[PDB]
Amino acid sequence: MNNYIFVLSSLFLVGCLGLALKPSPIYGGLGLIVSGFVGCLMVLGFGGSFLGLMVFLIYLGGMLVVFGYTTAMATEEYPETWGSNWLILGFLVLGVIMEVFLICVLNYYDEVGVINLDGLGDWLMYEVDDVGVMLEGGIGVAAMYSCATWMMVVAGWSLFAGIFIIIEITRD
Amino acid sequence: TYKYVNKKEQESEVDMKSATDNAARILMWTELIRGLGMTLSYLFREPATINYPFEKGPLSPRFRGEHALRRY
Amino acid sequence: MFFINILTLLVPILIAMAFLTLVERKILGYMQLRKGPNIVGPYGILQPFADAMKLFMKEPMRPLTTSMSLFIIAPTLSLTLALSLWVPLPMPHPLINLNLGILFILATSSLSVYSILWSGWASNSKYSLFGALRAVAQTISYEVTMAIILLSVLLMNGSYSLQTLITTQEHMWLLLPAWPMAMMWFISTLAETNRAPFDLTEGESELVSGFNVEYAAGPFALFFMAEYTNIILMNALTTIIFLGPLYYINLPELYSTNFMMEALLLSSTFLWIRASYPRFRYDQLMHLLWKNFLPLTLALCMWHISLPIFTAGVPPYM
Amino acid sequence: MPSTFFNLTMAFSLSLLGTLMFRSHLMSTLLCLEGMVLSLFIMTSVTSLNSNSMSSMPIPITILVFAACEAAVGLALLVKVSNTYGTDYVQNLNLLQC
Amino acid sequence: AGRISAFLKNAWAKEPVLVVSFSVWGLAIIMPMISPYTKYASMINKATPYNYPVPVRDDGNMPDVPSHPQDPLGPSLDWLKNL
Amino acid sequence: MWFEILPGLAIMGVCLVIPGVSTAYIHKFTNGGKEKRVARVQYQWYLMERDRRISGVNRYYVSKGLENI
Amino acid sequence: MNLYTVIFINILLSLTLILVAFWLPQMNLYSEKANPYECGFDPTSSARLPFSMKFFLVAITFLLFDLEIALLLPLPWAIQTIKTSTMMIMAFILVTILSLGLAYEWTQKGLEWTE
Amino acid sequence: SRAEYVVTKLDDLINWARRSSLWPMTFGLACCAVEMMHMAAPRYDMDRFGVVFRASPRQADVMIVAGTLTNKMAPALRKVYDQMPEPRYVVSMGSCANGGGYYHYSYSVVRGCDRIVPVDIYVPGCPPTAEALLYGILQLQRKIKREQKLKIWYRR
Ligand SMILES: CCCCCCCCCCCCO[C@@H]1O[C@H](CO)[C@@H](O[C@H]2O[C@H](CO)[C@@H](O)[C@H](O)[C@H]2O)[C@H](O)[C@H]1O
Ligand SMILES: CCCCCCCCCCCCO[C@@H]1O[C@H](CO)[C@@H](O[C@H]2O[C@H](CO)[C@@H](O)[C@H](O)[C@H]2O)[C@H](O)[C@H]1O
Ligand SMILES: CCCCCCCCCCCCO[C@@H]1O[C@H](CO)[C@@H](O[C@H]2O[C@H](CO)[C@@H](O)[C@H](O)[C@H]2O)[C@H](O)[C@H]1O
Ligand SMILES: CCCCCCCCCCCCO[C@@H]1O[C@H](CO)[C@@H](O[C@H]2O[C@H](CO)[C@@H](O)[C@H](O)[C@H]2O)[C@H](O)[C@H]1O
Ligand SMILES: C/C=C(/C)[C@H](O)[C@H](C)/C=C(C)/C=C/C/C(C)=C/Cc1[nH]c(OC)c(OC)c(=O)c1C
Ligand code: SF4
Repeated sequence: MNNYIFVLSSLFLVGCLGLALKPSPIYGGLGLIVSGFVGCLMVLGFGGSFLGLMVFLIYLGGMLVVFGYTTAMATEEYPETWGSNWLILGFLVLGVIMEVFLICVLNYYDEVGVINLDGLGDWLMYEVDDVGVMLEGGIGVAAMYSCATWMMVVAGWSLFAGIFIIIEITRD
Repeated sequence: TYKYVNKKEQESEVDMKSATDNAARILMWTELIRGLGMTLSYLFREPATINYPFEKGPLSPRFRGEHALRRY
Repeated sequence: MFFINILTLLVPILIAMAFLTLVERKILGYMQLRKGPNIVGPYGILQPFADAMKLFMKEPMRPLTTSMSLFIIAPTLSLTLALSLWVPLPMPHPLINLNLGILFILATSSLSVYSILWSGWASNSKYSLFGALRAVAQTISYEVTMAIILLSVLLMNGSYSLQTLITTQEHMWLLLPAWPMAMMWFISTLAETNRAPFDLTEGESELVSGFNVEYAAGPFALFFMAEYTNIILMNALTTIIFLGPLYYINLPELYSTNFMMEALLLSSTFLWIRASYPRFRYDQLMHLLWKNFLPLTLALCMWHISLPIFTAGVPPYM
Repeated sequence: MPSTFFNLTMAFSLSLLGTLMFRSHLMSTLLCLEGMVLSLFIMTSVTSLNSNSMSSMPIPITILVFAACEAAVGLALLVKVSNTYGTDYVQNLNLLQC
Repeated sequence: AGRISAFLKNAWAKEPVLVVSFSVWGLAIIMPMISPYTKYASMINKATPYNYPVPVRDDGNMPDVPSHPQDPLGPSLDWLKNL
Repeated sequence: MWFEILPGLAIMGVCLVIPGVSTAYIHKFTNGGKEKRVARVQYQWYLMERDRRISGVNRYYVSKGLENI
Repeated sequence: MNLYTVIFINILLSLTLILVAFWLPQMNLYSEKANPYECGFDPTSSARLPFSMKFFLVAITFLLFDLEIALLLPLPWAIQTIKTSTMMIMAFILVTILSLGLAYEWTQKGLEWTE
Repeated sequence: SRAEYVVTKLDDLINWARRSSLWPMTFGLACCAVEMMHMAAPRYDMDRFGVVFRASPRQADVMIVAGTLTNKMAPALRKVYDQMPEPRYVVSMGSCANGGGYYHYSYSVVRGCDRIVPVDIYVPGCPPTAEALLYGILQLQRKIKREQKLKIWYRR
C-alpha cells in the first residue's frame, strides 16, 4: 500500500505510451479510458473526490463521441493494434524497459530529489486538518459561483460560443 | 359507397378548454396510459392455453390426417 | 465477515436476476393471453436454471473476423459493472458508503456503454456494428438529461450521498415535489437499460440481434445477466430516490421489506411497458430527449435552483 | 508526490511526442492532444490538493472546459477533411505547398 | 395584444413542452424577487458555524461582545428557531 | 391463472430482502451491536481514531464512559 | 480497501464464468461455422469500412453540453455560500446560455440528422 | 460402478437442461411457417415448454425447416445451420421440407431438406397442425433425453 500511488502513476504513464504509438483510434480511445480511470484513482488517492470523478465522467462522454467518429471517418480495413506491427510492438516493449531504466538510474544519482524509491508512501499527504468539516474538493470547485465567478464567465462563454463555432464549421 | 378512415379536417377552433386538454394529453401521456390499461386487463383474463398433451385441440370428423386402408 | 457480506449481496442479486427472467416471461405471457413457462419445475421456477446451464454447455463462438481481446473483454466488463452498481446502494445501510455515490452510479453506468460498443465493434459484422452505433446514439440521447435530472433532485437533498436520500424522504416521498422529474427520470432509465420501447441496440426486428448477434453460449449469457441486473438496480435506485421507503432506526428490516416491494413493483412496470408499446426509432429517441425532456429539464434545474432560495429551504451540507 | 509528478510529467512528454510524430490518421493525433489535457489536469489537481489550495480547484475544471471545445472544434474539422478526400489521412492535406 | 392570445392558445395546444419550459424558466426568476423569505437563505447559511469562533482579546472597550456564550448579547438565532 | 406468476415473484422478493437485512445485521455484528460508524468529513474520522486509541483493545467501537475516569 | 475487494470479487466472477464457458463445452471448429453472420449469404464487404454518421453534429454538441454538466454539478455545494445572490445569478445565466445555445442549434436545423 | 452411475445421472442433468431450453431459430419458409406461428400463439404457447424463438443462429439451438427449400435458398439454409453452435437439432416440418411435397418434381426445389442438413425429426403434413408440430417438438425432447454422451465418454 506504500507503492500504491507509484503504481497508479506508472500505469498512467503506460496508457499514454500506448496512446502515443497511435494504433487504430478504437484502441487509442481505449487507452484514454484506462488512463482516465487510472488518473481518476490518483486524484482520489491524494484526497480528491469530485475532481477525480469528473475527469472520469468527462472522458467517458468524449470517447463515446470519438468512437462514433472513428467508425465513420478514421477506420481502415485492417485497424492497427499494438501487436499488429513489429516496429510499434518494439517501442511499446522498449518504452517499458526505458522507464524501468530511467527510474532505476535517476534513483541512483540523487536518491531523494526526483524518484525516492526508498521512501515511496512517506510523502503522499503533507498536511490535513484532522478536525475539519469543510474540505471536499467540491467546495473548492464550487467557488466559481461566488468567489471566482470570472472563471465561470469565460467557461460558460467558451461553451456558448462553441455551439456557434461548430455549427458554422460543419455547415454544408 | 365509400368512407374516409383518416379524414377529419372539419377544423374546429381551439378553445382554452380544448387546448388544455391537448396539453394534458401530451404532457400526461394519457393515451399511453390507456394502452397500459388494456394489457393490464389481459393480465387478469384466463389464458387461452390448453394443457397439451393432456388436453387436445378440437377436431371435426372430416379431419384429414394419416392414411389407412380399410376392410369390409 | 466482509467477504460473507459480499456473498449476501452478489448471490441474492444474481438469484433475483434469474427469476426476473422468469417473471418477465410469465407476465408477458399472461398479458398476451398465455401461460409462459410452467413445465420446467413448479410454475417454471427451474426454467431460469435450465437456460443458464444450457447456455454454458453450448459451444462458444470465436468468429474468424473477430477481435478476440475486446470480444471477450466486453461481456466480462458488462457483468462486472452490473454487480458493481449495487455495492453503494443503501438498503438502508450500504455495503460501501460513498460520499459521491450518485456520481459513482452515473460514472459506472456510462462506462458500461463501452461493453456494447466494444463487443459490437469487435464482432466485425455489419449487424453488430449497426447495434454499436445505436448505443452511441442512445447514450448521446439520454446522458445530458439524466445527469441534470439528478442535479435537480439533489438540490433538495443537499449532497451526492445516496444514504442522505433516506433522511430527505423521512416524512414524504420526493415523488411529490418532483413528479415532473420522476416522469422524465423514469423514461431515461428505460433508455439507459436498453429496455422497450428503447431496445434499439438489440432491436431484433430491424437488426437480427444488434450488438450481440455474433455471441453464443456462456459469453452471451453474461450479457443478459448484466441487462437484467441493471433493470433491478435502476428501479431499485428509483425507489430510493423518489419513493423513499419507511426508515425507522429501530426497524431496519422494515426499510428493506418496503424497499423490495416498491423495487419489485417498478421492475414489473418495465415488463408491463415491454408488452404494451411499439419500438421507437432511434432517431426519434434523440428528438424525444433533446426537444422535449431537455427543455423541461433545464427549466426545472432553474426552478429548483431558485426554489430553496425563495423558501429558505436549502438542504444541510451534512 | 515527487515520484508522481515525474511520472505525470513524462506522461505529458510521451503525448507531446505522439502529437509531434504523425502517422496516417488525423484522429489519432487528436487523441494525443487529449492525452496531454489529461496529464495536465491530473498534475494541477494533485498540486492543488497537496498544497491545500482550494481556491485553485476551479482552474482544473476550466482546463477541461477549454479542452472539450478544442476536441469539438478538432472533430468538426475532421468532418470537413473527411468530406473532401473520404479519409482523415494527413498526407492528403498538402495542396498548400503551391 | 389580441393576436398574442391566439398565438399563446395555439402554442399551448400543440407545443405545451415549450410553453411549460418558458413559464417555469420565467417563474423561477420572479419568485426570488417577490418571496418574503429570500433574505433568510443567506442568513441561515451565515448562521451555520463550521469554523471555530475564535475569541478576541478583551481589551476593555468591548461593551457589545459577550463574555460567556449564554450572555444576553451577541448574534441570536431566535428568528431561526421560530422560522 | 395470473396468480401463478406469484411463485417466481415471491422468490425474487425474498432474494431482494436478503441484501438489506444481511448488511444491517453484519454491520451490527462487526461493530459491537451498533451501526457502522459513518465518516463523511475529517472531523468524524478523527473521532473514530480517537475512540480506537482510548478503547484499550484497538477497536473504535468499544466505548468507554464514566467508568473510565 | 473494501471497495477494492468487492470489485476484484466482481471481476473474478466474470472471469471465472468466462473460463468455464470456453473450456467446458465440446467445441467443433470449422471455417463455415466461424464465418461472419449476414442473414444466410456471404458478406459483400468487410464490416470495417466507413459508416456515415448522420447525427455527427449532435455528437459534438453532446461534448459541449457534457462539459456544461461539469459546471452545474458543484451546485449542491454552492448553495451553501453566503453570497446567495451571486451564486443564483451565475447559475441562472449559465443555464440560460445553455438554453440559448440549444435554441439556436434547434432553429438552425442542427438537431436534424443529415440526409 | 459408482463412477459409471454418477456419470449416468450427470448425463440426465445435462440432457434435462437441453430438453428444457430449446431455442428455435426465427426462420420459416412458406405456409408451414404460419402453423409454426400458431404453435407460438396462446392456445399452444410453446414458450411454456421453455421454447423461445431467437433470431440469431448463434443463440439458437434448433432449426425448424418450415416450408419449401428451393435451390436458390439451399446454400443460405446450410450457412445459417453451420453457424448454429453445437449441439444443434433440425426439425423437418411439412411435406415440402420432408421430401419436396407438392413440388417434388419441380426443377427449382430441393427434394427434401435432409439433402442439405442432417434432420433429427420429420413432421408429416401439408401443413402439420400446430399440435402435430408440437408433438414433433416434444418428440425431439425425448430424443435428447436418450442422449448418452457422458456415459459413452466414460467407456472410451
Ligand atoms: C504497470 C506496471 C507497474 C509496475 C510498477 C512497479 C511496481 C513496483 C514498485 C517499485 C518501486 C520501488 O519498490 C520498492 O520500494 C521500496 C520502498 O518503497 C524500496 O525500498 C524498500 O527497501 C529499502 C532497502 O532497499 C528499505 O529502505 C525499505 O525496506 C524500503 O524503503 C524497495 O527497494 C522497492 O522494492
Ligand atoms: C467586455 C467583455 C467582458 C464583459 C463580461 C464580463 C463582465 C464581468 C463579470 C464577472 C464579474 C466578476 O466580478 C468580480 O467578482 C469578484 C469575485 O467574484 C469580486 O472580487 C472580490 O473577490 C473576493 C470575494 O470573495 C474578495 O476577496 C475581493 O476582495 C473582492 O474584490 C469583484 O469585486 C467583482 O468585480
Ligand atoms: C524509445 C522508447 C521510449 C518510448 C518511445 C515511443 C515514444 C512515442 C513515440 C510516438 C511516435 C511514434 O513515432 C513514429 O515515428 C515513425 C517513424 O519512426 C512514423 O511512422 C511512420 O513510419 C513508420 C516507419 O516505417 C511506419 O511504421 C508508420 O506506420 C508510419 O506512420 C510516425 O511519425 C510515428 O508513429
Ligand atoms: C444573459 C442571461 C440572463 C438571464 C438570467 C437572468 C437571471 C437573473 C436573476 C435575477 C434574480 C436575482 O434575484 C435576487 O435574489 C437575491 C438573492 O437571491 C435577492 O436578494 C435578497 O436575498 C439576499 C440573500 O438571499 C440578501 O442577502 C439580500 O439582501 C436580499 O436583497 C434579491 O432580492 C433578488 O432580486
Ligand atoms: C418474435 C417472436 C415470436 C415467438 C413470435 O411470436 C412468432 C413465433 C414469430 C414470427 C412472427 C415468425 C417466425 C419465423 C418466421 C421468420 C416466419 C416466416 C414468415 N413470417 C411472416 O410474418 C412474420 C409471414 O407473414 C406472411 C410469412 O409468410 C412467413 C413465411
Ligand atoms: S408442406 Fe404444404 S403447408 Fe408446408 S410449406 Fe409445403 S405446401 Fe406449404
